[PDB]
Amino acid sequence: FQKIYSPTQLANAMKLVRQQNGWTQSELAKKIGIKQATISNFENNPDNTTLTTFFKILQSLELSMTLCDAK
Amino acid sequence: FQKIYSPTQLANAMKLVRQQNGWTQSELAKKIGIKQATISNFENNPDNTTLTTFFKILQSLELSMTLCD
Amino acid sequence: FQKIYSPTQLANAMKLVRQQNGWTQSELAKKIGIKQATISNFENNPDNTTLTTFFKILQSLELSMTLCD
Amino acid sequence: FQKIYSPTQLANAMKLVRQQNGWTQSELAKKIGIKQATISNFENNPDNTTLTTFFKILQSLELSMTLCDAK
DNA sequence: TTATCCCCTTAAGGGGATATATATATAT
DNA sequence: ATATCCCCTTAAGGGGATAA
DNA sequence: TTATCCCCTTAAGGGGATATATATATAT
DNA sequence: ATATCCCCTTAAGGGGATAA
Repeated sequence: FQKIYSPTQLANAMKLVRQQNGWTQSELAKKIGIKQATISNFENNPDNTTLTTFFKILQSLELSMTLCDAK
Repeated sequence: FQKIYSPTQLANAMKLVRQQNGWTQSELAKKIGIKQATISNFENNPDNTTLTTFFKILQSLELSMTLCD
Repeated sequence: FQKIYSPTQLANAMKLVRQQNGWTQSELAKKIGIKQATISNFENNPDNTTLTTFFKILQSLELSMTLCD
Repeated sequence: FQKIYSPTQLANAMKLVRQQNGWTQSELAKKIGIKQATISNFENNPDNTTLTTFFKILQSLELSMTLCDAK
């Protein structure tokens, strides 16, 4: 996949994956035990999103992250 | 690098690098435009840190972040 | 005190006191009229030390020396 | 016995003990493996006598020494 | 017996100094 | 605040052994 | 569904500083 | 060169829930 360098770049990448699998945000939120709300919050306005939050999103998406070189 | 699954994890990994390249929290603070306490704050208690700061660090630390399966 | 049977013995005992009363080789050197190297010389290699010095120390160290059976 | 505070005070104490037991200096010297000579040296002029020497004298005299308080 | 005296070599203790260790101040 | 080192002068103690 | 909006409490990140720790100079 | 603390201003995310 692609490397990411900004708050938004990221949330944008998640949404893609979300929709591409057809998972209702409300349903994603339920699994990790949060509000379909905060998932929106994250999806529209990521800059002020916390990390635990972010990471929870990640797990629900059956995804994971990794560091690497700033090309 | 390895597979990161949480804040304190991403924090341990990021800290590990900070020292390895010899860098400290101050020299990287001025560089990317933020407070020194912030970074330290991130390293020991990363949970509530915002995403904007997580990245100001990635660029000061000058490493990327891609995702995997 | 205990029963002393040799130079390195009398040296170990005498040194032990020097530190215990907090004293050092210099402060006791000036006091009894001799060189600092001398005392140190006595403490690690006491065998060839002269009797005059052994006593300048006893009086600076301010302890006596009697004999027993 | 008496406490001792000087090179001579000492050698003097030894001589007493030597004679009081009737031990020829030559014989004392032989036991500790030295010269009846150095025993004289020690006996007449102690200030410049070494310690090992002194201690050897002591053993031949079946004596021993101890530290104590400068009253 | 034991007080001295010869020859030889090993060093002590003083004068004059000094790198290291032992225990403590001070810089980011 | 110890342990060490240089240069020097002075004596120790072992070889081996004689006046007193 | 999903982008927003209310009420409440927990804190982050900045300004402005500072005792302690971590690694290093300096006094007898 | 870390971790911490004060005061403040600003937003997050959970309660619980409605326009679009």
